[PDB]
Amino acid sequence: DPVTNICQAADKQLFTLVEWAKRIPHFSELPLDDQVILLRAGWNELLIASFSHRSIAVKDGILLATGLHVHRNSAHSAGVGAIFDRVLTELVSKMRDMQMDKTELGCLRAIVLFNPDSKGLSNPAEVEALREKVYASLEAYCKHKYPEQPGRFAKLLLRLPALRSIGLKCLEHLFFFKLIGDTPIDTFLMEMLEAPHQ
Amino acid sequence: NDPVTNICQAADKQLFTLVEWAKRIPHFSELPLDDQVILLRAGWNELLIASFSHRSIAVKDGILLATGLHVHRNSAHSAGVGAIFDRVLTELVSKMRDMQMDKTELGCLRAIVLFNPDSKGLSNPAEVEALREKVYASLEAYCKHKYPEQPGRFAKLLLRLPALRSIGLKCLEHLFFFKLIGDTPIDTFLMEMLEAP
Amino acid sequence: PVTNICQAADKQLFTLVEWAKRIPHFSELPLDDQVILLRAGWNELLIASFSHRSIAVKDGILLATGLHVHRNSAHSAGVGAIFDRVLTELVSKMRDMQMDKTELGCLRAIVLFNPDSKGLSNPAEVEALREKVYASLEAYCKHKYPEQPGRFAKLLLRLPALRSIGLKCLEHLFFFKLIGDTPIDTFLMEMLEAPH
Amino acid sequence: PNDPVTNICQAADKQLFTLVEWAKRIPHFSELPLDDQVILLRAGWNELLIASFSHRSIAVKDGILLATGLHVHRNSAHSAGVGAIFDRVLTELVSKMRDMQMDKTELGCLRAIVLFNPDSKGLSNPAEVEALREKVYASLEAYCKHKYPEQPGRFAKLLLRLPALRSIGLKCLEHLFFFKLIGDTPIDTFLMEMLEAP
Ligand SMILES: Cc1cc2c(cc1-n1nnc3cc(C(=O)O)ccc31)C(C)(C)CCC2(C)C
Ligand SMILES: Cc1cc2c(cc1-n1nnc3cc(C(=O)O)ccc31)C(C)(C)CCC2(C)C
Ligand SMILES: Cc1cc2c(cc1-n1nnc3cc(C(=O)O)ccc31)C(C)(C)CCC2(C)C
Ligand SMILES: Cc1cc2c(cc1-n1nnc3cc(C(=O)O)ccc31)C(C)(C)CCC2(C)C
Ligand SMILES: Cc1cc2c(cc1-n1nnc3cc(C(=O)O)ccc31)C(C)(C)CCC2(C)C
Ligand SMILES: Cc1cc2c(cc1-n1nnc3cc(C(=O)O)ccc31)C(C)(C)CCC2(C)C
Ligand SMILES: [Br-]
Ligand SMILES: [Br-]
Ligand SMILES: [Br-]
Ligand SMILES: [Br-]
Ligand SMILES: [Br-]
Ligand SMILES: [Br-]
Ligand SMILES: [Br-]
Ligand SMILES: [Br-]
Ligand SMILES: [Br-]
Ligand SMILES: [Br-]
Ligand SMILES: [Br-]
Repeated sequence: DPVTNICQAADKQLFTLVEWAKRIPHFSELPLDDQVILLRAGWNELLIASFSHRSIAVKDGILLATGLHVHRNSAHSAGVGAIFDRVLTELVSKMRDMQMDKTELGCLRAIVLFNPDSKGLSNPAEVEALREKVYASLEAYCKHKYPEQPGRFAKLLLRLPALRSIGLKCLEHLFFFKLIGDTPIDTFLMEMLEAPHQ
Repeated sequence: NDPVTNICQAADKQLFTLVEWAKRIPHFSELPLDDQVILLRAGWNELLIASFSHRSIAVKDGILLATGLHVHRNSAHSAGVGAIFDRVLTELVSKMRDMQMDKTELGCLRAIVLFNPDSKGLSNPAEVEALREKVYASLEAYCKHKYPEQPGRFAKLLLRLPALRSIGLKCLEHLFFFKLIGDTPIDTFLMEMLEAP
Repeated sequence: PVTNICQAADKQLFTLVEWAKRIPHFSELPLDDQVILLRAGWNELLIASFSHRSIAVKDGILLATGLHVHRNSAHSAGVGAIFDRVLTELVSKMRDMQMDKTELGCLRAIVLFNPDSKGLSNPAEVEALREKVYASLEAYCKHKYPEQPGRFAKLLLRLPALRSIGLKCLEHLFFFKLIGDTPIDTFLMEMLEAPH
Repeated sequence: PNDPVTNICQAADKQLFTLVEWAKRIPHFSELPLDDQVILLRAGWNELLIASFSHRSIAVKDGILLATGLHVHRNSAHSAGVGAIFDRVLTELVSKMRDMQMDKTELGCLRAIVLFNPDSKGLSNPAEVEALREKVYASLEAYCKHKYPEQPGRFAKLLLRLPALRSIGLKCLEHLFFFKLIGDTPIDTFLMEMLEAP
């Protein structure tokens, strides 16, 4: 059953995301409730950023961690072609064109994680300071590794608004729900209907 | 501990419980199997909402799940879904309680919802529509017989369906179930892992 | 034609209020409650109105201004999904059962008398007026269409469709987009070519 | 007068025109193809206006200062059913602007960056728009380093308000922010006078 295969894969991603967050310096020093808030507030953009960057090698598609390629045809057939194109044009291709490396990706995800605008944070200023610490490092990295590109640091930060809106649209249009195709849903129900009864 | 899979398994039960209920509805299984699937997908959200709303008549300021779990208004607002929780209580639960909607009337309303001829992709909508017509014909007869002093009770039942429609949409829109049934197992899982090395 | 559109909306708002006032017992309600009901319902009320007006029309919607809007424009404007929901769930259903204007008026009166509206000082009063209305609608259906005992319910069971379609219309900016890109682009181009 | 909808349309007409005149005074903007100028304005007018009254509202407390001089307090917003976004505007934009003392030169640059959005759909030459954006934030960085050298991270802090502006912009359109704030009273007044009439 593809459904349980999907569900445990999500459990796996949640696991890997938390472990990644704990490896981020000073994150675990935050109040436990604040750590949960940041994860819940960011795990959508964080995952989108991840598979977008992973999909630089792929053409007209998205590369999942499970190795599964999702082409734009499936997306448009699933009724989410607009956002899929938004992901490809505003994130994937932009990452490809500027050759965003994994260090830069990690910093951007760290910045996203340290979102001081998240509601219910007991100490936003503490979170803000950690974000400041991160992009200070990112600028240093960009300056030394790409000195012929003085504007690279800003270009990285200016992908974040796109990630913000795309993240919202993805939830709005049930992006992940619909990228299973609802064949797994139909199959799931058909199995239920054909089961023994009374 | 595996929160997402636990959550999917819990949804698995409710869907199945709903499937068994649907097959016990007369003439439903006589429909094309594809159309049966279509109706369930189109209706499962409102069908479940109608169920726990009526089940929550005994409860105050809260919702009673089939799993026996009592959910309070505090938790809902704290989970960020307090607006819908209130509309569920005001537009469905309290209205059901006030008019003393019985189990037979609830079953018919859910049968009407199930037999939705507006569902997309139905091979024979007229067939589904005919089954709906047969259902609310019965419901009217029941209401006039058991509550003759209330001539307008039949319509009052039908006029809860628009509320159920909108509330159903908002519930999906604001991830109602995910935030209600799924918050605690996930938060527990995260907190355990965060306190670990 | 932006000002044409704005003035047309002003006209519709006017006609809707006047229609509401001619509805019995409506004006006897508290004034703040009358406002609440209008705001809560004016979307579904208008949708019901042009849907029924569009029965004569094929694959399209007939506006009060006489403007015909085809299915092509809607899908090109990116709102073809709802447009089809309007046509299939409302317009064609109204056509098939030959819903007359008396039945339409009652349904809109029921919508207007929505006791679920937020902030109502006396919901029970509003609910009572709704009860008065559909009691009358049943009597009308029984006498004019006695060979159709289920017609009354069939009318009421269009209201959930109207409810969802009303919501979808708002979130997808249905009215905004049915003017198209052109009136807005024209509007801005005029601004840009103006002196500086 | 009467006709509340037309009054409301006229007011929006005025604001957009003010925005068009501002855009034309931005260097190299008018040199773009006219169709591209329209696209950028449609794509950006919402965030551009939000950025404007947010910064204008630095002087006021628990409220928003409109160009017409009208003060809108938080409770009217909550009473109008748009209190959630109003708080997001005050917290994520207004107070942040006030705290860091964002000047009008920095505000103008940020709006110029927003205006020069290369992610806008249908642009005939996105690279041309992107180049103009690059020119702008290059200038903004120079300005920040010159005027606020004791604040090395000020440039990034400015850019990192743009994701907030992006999401707040979307929510504002989604919840009919302007309509419920600007249009509630003139419409309610009109209805009220009609209802008390014969
Ligand atoms: C797609 C997806 C979304 C989420 C989650 C997980 C996923 N999943 N599920 N399977 C995935 C697989 C990939 C992948 O292969 O790249 C990315 C995300 C995935 C968690 C469980 C972290 C909750 C947060 C949301 C709902 C955003
Ligand atoms: C709500 C939801 C459920 C699931 C999934 C995803 C979601 N989604 N989808 N968007 C979401 C957004 C959030 C959120 O940001 O809070 C939480 C869950 C979300 C995946 C894709 C992980 C499959 C597993 C199930 C079906 C449980
Ligand atoms: C029924 C149900 C559906 C879903 C979800 C959960 C449910 N579940 N799961 N357990 C439930 C228990 C009840 C109940 O006790 O009433 C209702 C719905 C329930 C999640 C949270 C997984 C999101 C995915 C969908 C929306 C399919
Ligand atoms: C489309 C439309 C919507 C609304 C309004 C008005 C309209 N308009 N505007 N022109 C219309 C024309 C028709 C029509 O021809 O049927 C219906 C509605 C119309 C008012 C002014 C009542 C405010 C309430 C909302 C925004 C729902
Ligand atoms: C927000 C809005 C504005 C306008 C119009 C419609 C709206 N919309 N669109 N959806 C709305 C929904 C509501 C509402 O339900 O409150 C109010 C106004 C709405 C029409 C179509 C009447 C043209 C006139 C202007 C452009 C002022
Ligand atoms: C700018 C603006 C836009 C709109 C509307 C209103 C405005 N207006 N109108 N006057 C405004 C005044 C300000 C302001 O003081 O900053 C901002 C936006 C304003 C309505 C209410 C007509 C909804 C339709 C759209 C969204 C086009
Ligand atoms: Br999109
Ligand atoms: Br950029
Ligand atoms: Br966007
Ligand atoms: Br709600
Ligand atoms: Br009612
Ligand atoms: Br739709
Ligand atoms: Br029906
Ligand atoms: Br301006
Ligand atoms: Br919000
Ligand atoms: Br400015
Ligand atoms: Br920040």
